[PDB]
Amino acid sequence: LSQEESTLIERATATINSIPISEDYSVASAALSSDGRIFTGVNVYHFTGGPCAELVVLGTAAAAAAGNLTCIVAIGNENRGILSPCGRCRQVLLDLHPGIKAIVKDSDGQPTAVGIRELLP
Amino acid sequence: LSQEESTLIERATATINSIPISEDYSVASAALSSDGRIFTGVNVYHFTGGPCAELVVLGTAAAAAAGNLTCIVAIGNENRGILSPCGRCRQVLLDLHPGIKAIVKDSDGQPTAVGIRELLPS
Amino acid sequence: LSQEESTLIERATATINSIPISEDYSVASAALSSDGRIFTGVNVYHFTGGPCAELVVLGTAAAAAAGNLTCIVAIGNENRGILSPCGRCRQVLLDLHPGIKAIVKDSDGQPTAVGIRELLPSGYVW
Amino acid sequence: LSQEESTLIERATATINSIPISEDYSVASAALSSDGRIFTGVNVYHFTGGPCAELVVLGTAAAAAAGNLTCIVAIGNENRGILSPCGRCRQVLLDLHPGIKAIVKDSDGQPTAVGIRELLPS
Ligand SMILES: CN(CC[C@H](N)CC(=O)N[C@H]1C=C[C@H](n2ccc(O)nc2=O)O[C@@H]1C(=O)O)C(=N)N
Ligand SMILES: CN(CC[C@H](N)CC(=O)N[C@H]1C=C[C@H](n2ccc(O)nc2=O)O[C@@H]1C(=O)O)C(=N)N
Ligand SMILES: CN(CC[C@H](N)CC(=O)N[C@H]1C=C[C@H](n2ccc(O)nc2=O)O[C@@H]1C(=O)O)C(=N)N
Ligand SMILES: CN(CC[C@H](N)CC(=O)N[C@H]1C=C[C@H](n2ccc(O)nc2=O)O[C@@H]1C(=O)O)C(=N)N
Ligand SMILES: [Zn+2]
Ligand SMILES: [Zn+2]
Ligand SMILES: [Zn+2]
Ligand SMILES: [Zn+2]
Repeated sequence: LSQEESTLIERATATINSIPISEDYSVASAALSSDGRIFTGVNVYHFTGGPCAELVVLGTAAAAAAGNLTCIVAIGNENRGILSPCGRCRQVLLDLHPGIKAIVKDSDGQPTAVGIRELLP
Repeated sequence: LSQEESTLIERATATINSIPISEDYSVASAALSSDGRIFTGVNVYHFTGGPCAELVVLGTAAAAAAGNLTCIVAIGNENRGILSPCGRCRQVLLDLHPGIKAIVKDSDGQPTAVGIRELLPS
Repeated sequence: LSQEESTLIERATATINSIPISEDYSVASAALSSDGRIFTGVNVYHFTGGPCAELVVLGTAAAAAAGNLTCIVAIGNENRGILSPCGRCRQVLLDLHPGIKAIVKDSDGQPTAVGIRELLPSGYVW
Repeated sequence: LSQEESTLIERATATINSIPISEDYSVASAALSSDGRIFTGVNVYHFTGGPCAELVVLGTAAAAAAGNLTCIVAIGNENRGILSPCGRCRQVLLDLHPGIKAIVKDSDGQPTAVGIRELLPS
């Protein structure tokens, strides 16, 4: 990944580590816009489909007229590190930001940014 | 409404008015935390249940360690004004912020802050 | 409560008592069509918003070309009895079957059918 | 494609073709259980995440104590044929029926049954 993309990991990690330990708010996400800005968010757990952290980030970016997002990552609390977006997120990301990459762990546990279509054939 | 509650309407209105007209991003929301901070967000439309503006606000508040939220409102694009929270939002709000009020239009069309339970009556 | 409405309770109760005890599948629902038919369903728990039992009923009715539904009820496992529809279900029910009633417990814990609009005052509309 | 896989396509197709054309109810799904039954369903469109046809099938199978589902397909109205499950369905399917296959179109447009994990690659 680029150093710009590497900053997303730092930002999402700082976000989740900065809030009280919660079962409702347990994952942070950060995304990079095509114009260089970073947007963050935290998940909202609910059985009716409370948004994943990634979806909160999408709404936060949209609130800032961010336009295209080029990369996204999610980081779990309790030092869990990078978590791949769930299938719901993969679908919303493909549909609203088809040019986006997601940061996931490679075969060696190392961060890599992959095109959303690779995660949702 | 209280002065603070009125400010939520202004903030959410400014937020939705500021972004490109979109079918995907068409409602803004603003919520007040107990400490007086305001958090905003815009909906993300998706058939799988992309979050309402209110839920984006909840995640934005949580990201800032806002704690308990006391009031929330949603404002539609294209001068639609106050929109009540939908049923899913009411459930999430009740479960995560039971002390919260939502701003809705009363029977005379005037803004009123209503306890979340009163929006999910028995 | 009408005889037909009461049958919804019996049916949903039968359904939840006819499946293994599960944390994924823990509530049953039944609805009545204007054509007299009854449609059932159970919930599918998932954090991304797996459907409530009521929503599974809606898709089951739709698969049978049921048309308009007039009443719905949900019955919980662990002998919980009648469970009011959640906010999400209230919205979907109002939007897709605006004339529907939901069976809920009254003050004395007894079954009563109320109009969906009564369960969502000051509705989201534009 | 095996006999039972072709049969699921036929059952889902008959289901969607048998109901009035609707923007709310526009996709049917069918799934096979290991105990020798087939369950159908149609989608319920709603912005809060009304269930996909596949999720209606999952609740219909659950209502019948079906246990393990081994194959699923979705068929669109107006002669659209096979539709791949969306990302949310893939996630729910993986989590609740990890042994399931979904019928999708291959590169030639022909039906193929693929393990659910293949549809959510790393
Ligand atoms: C009954 N509960 C739920 C407790 C759950 N054990 C929390 C959980 O699993 N949360 C996960 C859901 C969203 C979430 N998530 C999942 C997928 C994705 O793409 N993005 C996310 O933010 O990660 C969370 C996590 O792993 O901690 C509460 N009291 N809140
Ligand atoms: C993307 N689309 C779908 C267009 C939909 N007709 C938009 C809509 O109704 N959106 C509503 C969903 C969320 C949303 N909302 C709804 C309820 C609620 O509690 N909060 C919200 O943010 O308001 C939106 C609105 O009214 O504009 C297309 N390209 N055709
Ligand atoms: C970690 N988990 C989740 C366990 C939950 N404690 C189950 C639950 O609360 N389920 C509720 C969600 C849907 C659901 N429901 C809720 C509202 C509504 O309107 N209809 C429903 O079917 O009722 C269920 C119930 O009360 O048993 C799993 N292993 N599955
Ligand atoms: C204006 N509208 C919405 C109309 C939409 N154009 C219908 C749609 O796209 N529906 C899709 C959603 C579910 C759905 N679906 C999608 C994915 C999946 O895995 N299973 C599904 O059943 O397929 C449907 C379809 O393709 O027709 C209403 N008031 N109803
Ligand atoms: Zn997700
Ligand atoms: Zn809502
Ligand atoms: Zn519900
Ligand atoms: Zn789906």
